[PDB]
Amino acid sequence: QDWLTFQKKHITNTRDVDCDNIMSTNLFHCKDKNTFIYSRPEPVKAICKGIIASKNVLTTSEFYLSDCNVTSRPCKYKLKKSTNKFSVTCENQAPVHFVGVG
Repeated sequence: QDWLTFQKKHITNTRDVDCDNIMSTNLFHCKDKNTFIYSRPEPVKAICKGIIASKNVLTTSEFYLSDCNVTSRPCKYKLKKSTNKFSVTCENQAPVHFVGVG
């Protein structure tokens, strides 16, 4: 919804996200999936420079991604790491929602 929440939900300072821990918290509430971006915040924020009204934007650079994907056991995940481009919704020069990968 806003930059501070987007950071909470999608930015990680470790590639090795402990999914069974973090995804069970209330913020995520055992949902099926979540993508974390392993990067410092400024390169992620720069994606949206100059974009004022909401607009979806596909990154021009690739980023390290860590996905927590649920398994056949509820709220139990597999961590999958990859490098890919992604799309975010930019608003007032900051990413405010994660759209999808690739």
